[PDB]
Amino acid sequence: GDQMISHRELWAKIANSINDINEQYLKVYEHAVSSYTQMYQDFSAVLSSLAGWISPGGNDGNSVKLQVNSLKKALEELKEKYKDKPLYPANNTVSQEQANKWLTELGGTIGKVSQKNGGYVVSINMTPIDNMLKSLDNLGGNGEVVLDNAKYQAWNAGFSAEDETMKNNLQTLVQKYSNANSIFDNLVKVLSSTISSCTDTDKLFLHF
Repeated sequence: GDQMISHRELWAKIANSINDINEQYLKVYEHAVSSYTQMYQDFSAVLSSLAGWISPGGNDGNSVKLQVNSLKKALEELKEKYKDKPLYPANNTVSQEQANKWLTELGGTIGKVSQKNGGYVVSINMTPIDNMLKSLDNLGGNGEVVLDNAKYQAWNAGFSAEDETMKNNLQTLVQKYSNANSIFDNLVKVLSSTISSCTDTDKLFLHF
């Protein structure tokens, strides 16, 4: 907030401030947001398929026929595709201590701390998908099961629940990203006044 250093150092620190945010805030969140988005976008593709996976067989209530295997197969391909996909860092490693930090800063439910090797990373939490598969596994024989209305709805409730858990974390990401912009903005705002005070402060010193 003053060091009575050249305007050269001030304009330099300012420029540096933009680089910091861009890499630690924007990029950091543009990845987590993109990563999660891509995944949920793959899950939404499953939902579209889910519609053609349900049919009647009452007779009738209407008892619902569900292609358990078909849904299980799709669901286990999604978790696979994003099983180890990381949210942070985008393309590097970190200390399990700093990895646990980031996770506790954007919630904790959204991602899961893990180690690849060379360090640690905060990967996507595949719990929602797991609970989904556990629910389907509990359904019964494969790869086609028929459940009365009460049973179907009860299941759909659980299923739908999981969906929203991801739908939520998805929106949250957008938050943690906008927050990064805030902190970065707060930075440049005071950094600027700093440079100027140095300038006016500097001028008095120059003036002295």
